[PDB]
Amino acid sequence: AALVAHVTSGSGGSGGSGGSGRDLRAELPLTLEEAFHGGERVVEVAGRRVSVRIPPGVREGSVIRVPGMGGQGNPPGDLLLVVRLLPHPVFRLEGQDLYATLDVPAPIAVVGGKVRAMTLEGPVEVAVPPRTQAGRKLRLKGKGFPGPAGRGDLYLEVRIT
Repeated sequence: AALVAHVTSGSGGSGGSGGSGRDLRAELPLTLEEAFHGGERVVEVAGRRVSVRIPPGVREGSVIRVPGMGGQGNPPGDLLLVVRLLPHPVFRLEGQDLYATLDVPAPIAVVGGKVRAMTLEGPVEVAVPPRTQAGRKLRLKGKGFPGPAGRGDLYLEVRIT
């Protein structure tokens, strides 16, 4: 597989009511960007190659249920993919909302210029408040993850350096 390592036992989050057949369990190193993207990636479980589309809005230790993929038959069994985000973090998904650190120079902070902040969809350009403060969260709405309230928003933790 691409990101999926292989089948394991006691993968993570042992308390998910499912199976109803054969439980397939597997862990995979996931990129932060792929936690956002949630597209079709190849899984290799017991020599079975399928294209699995895990849902956007996934995190470190997040257990993903894909029905029909575990128990191959009429009683649908699922595959619990416990993803393992890279030792590189930047974006904290809290439910539907984001927190990512924004380090701006003091010249831009005081004039209230614009800084390109890296996000999991690409580049966003945040216009910092004129004479902004370090420790603030710059709310870029419609730049969060999916959820109950539609799409969330990004809180940029300003560092006037």
